[PDB]
Amino acid sequence: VQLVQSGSELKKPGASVKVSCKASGYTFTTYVMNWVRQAPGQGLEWMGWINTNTGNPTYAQGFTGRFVFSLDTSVSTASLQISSLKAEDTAVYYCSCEITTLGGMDVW
Amino acid sequence: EIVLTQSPGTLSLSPGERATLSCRASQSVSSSYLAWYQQKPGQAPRLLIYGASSRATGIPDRFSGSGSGTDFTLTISRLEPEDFAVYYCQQYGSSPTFGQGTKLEIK
Amino acid sequence: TNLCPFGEVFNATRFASVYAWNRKRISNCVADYSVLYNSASFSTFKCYGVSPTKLNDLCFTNVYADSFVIRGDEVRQIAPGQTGKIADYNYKLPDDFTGCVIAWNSNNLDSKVGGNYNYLYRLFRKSNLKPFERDISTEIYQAGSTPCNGVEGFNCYFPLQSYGFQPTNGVGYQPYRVVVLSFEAPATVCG
Amino acid sequence: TNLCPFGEVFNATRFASVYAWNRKRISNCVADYSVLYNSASFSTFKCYGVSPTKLNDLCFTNVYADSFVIRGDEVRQIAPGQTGKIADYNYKLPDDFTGCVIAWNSNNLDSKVGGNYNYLYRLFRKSNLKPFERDISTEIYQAGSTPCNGVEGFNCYFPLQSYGFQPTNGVGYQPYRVVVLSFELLHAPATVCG
Ligand SMILES: *[C@@H]1O[C@H](CO)[C@@H](O)[C@H](O)[C@H]1NC(C)=O
Ligand SMILES: *[C@@H]1O[C@H](CO)[C@@H](O)[C@H](O)[C@H]1NC(C)=O
Repeated sequence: VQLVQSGSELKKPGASVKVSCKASGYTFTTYVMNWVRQAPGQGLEWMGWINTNTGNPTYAQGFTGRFVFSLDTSVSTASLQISSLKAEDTAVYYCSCEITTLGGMDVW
Repeated sequence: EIVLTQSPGTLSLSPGERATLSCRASQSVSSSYLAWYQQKPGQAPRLLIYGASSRATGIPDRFSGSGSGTDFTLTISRLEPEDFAVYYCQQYGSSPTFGQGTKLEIK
Repeated sequence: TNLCPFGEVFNATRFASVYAWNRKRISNCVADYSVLYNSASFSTFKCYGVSPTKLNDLCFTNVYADSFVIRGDEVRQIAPGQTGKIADYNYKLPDDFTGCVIAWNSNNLDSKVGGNYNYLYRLFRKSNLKPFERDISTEIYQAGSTPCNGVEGFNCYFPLQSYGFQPTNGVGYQPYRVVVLSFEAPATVCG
Repeated sequence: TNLCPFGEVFNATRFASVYAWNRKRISNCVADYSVLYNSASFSTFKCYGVSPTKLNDLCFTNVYADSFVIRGDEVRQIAPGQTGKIADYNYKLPDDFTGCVIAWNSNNLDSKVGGNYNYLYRLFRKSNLKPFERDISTEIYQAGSTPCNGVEGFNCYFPLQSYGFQPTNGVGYQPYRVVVLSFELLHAPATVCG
């Protein structure tokens, strides 16, 4: 099992950005992919998750209206798109797996 | 238990023609445990299809499986001389059970 | 004198595969068992070593709530002294088991039309599991003398398969949500 | 619309030996199963293939109330797919059993101070019992190549032994009254409901 994300992104405010999250080793539509945000000097902050079978995304409060989880099952690739970038959205963004509610957040 | 009913008991066709062997299960059954085997006169059986539609390695394209639920069919697209043998089907719950066998001979 | 969070285990929206089974620890709370028992929505509710209607008047130092999803034909294996792929290679109860097992049909919640391959079971292992053992190992299983080194092929298979749960499956082949309550110093779980 | 005689089985003054178990045949009556399980008088009330609370809302063609006496240690064996001397040589439940097993301690009723040897089990038999087989044959068990001809001695023993129930026995060595309710099916018409 492996997760490899895309490269760093510099953008102006109001721009947009799309991060990718390739996987390898297992069956991509078997498990859930969720996203976590770590701003400078803050803790981890859970953003949400997308069902890899049905496509149904779930956004925790605060990441609604400008963030889009998406998938491309042709390349086992998760993506994170942010519209209308603000200065405060500056952070590290992690994609991560969920074996189960138990094995939740095992691979990063 | 699971009980398997092959039809017909004896299927007669000439070389070239297409063979449709039937296997019938006494109750609803998972397509993930159903295999087909070939037995030439005096030889140990050969695994042909496993799961429900997957060719075991070494088995040519002319063989092809199908089915779900309670009816499943082995299909030999174009018969060849070495395909005239008896064919059995397997299902499996707590333990394996087989079918009665279909003899395939020259018409 | 807080209540026990059973509703968080049973009524949980999603469960875990049987090979990576869940274990919730219950302590410092009160529990009404016959309310779960009078619920009459379960297909199996069988205890061992004690009675379901006498449960309310008892205490234990700790109670463990184990939950997973198996297949209708395999519920019979979640019992002491049982054999099979689930009993041997996924979840085993000790012969001196003194708890309860609970299950109900969950075809409505856990089966997708194309196929819900989210739930998995262990199929290939070299020896049975100890009582209450948990094996999450995904090492390639070696059936031949030649070793595998994380490469599938002949004599080298993935030790895990997926349940194929479709709504049109046979009842025995449908998914059943299972919960196990183990019973076990001063006591903190009473009624 | 008559009520079932479950009281006649459960509340019966004297029970049977386990090798010679009873089959009261229940037919043509209404059964309130929920009256039985909320009794909370049983140390074992473990069904299989059906839910105790959902039982009231059901019907069957024939209900078979099997009842016998064993020790508490052996109560575990009154289950599908068990081994042991009771499960193998006295009373065997099928691996497709679909009924209930009910048990309660009977040391007050079924134990005498000097020792009550009325109850018995089968200790020697050449092969396991078929499901729901009753074996009442008292034939001298042959252990050697030399036949017995109804004369005890070496390699020739009485097939039956006696439970030794004393009020001072260990709780597992104490008597437990068992009632086994076996449920059939439809196709044929039903006679027992709730
Ligand atoms: C699950 O939810 C239903 C509906 O609210 C409720 O009736 C039931 O008691 C709940 N189960 C548990 C174990 O709390
Ligand atoms: C046995 O007798 C007691 C005392 O009358 C009664 O409460 C109980 O219900 C009876 N049991 C059955 C199975 O009828």
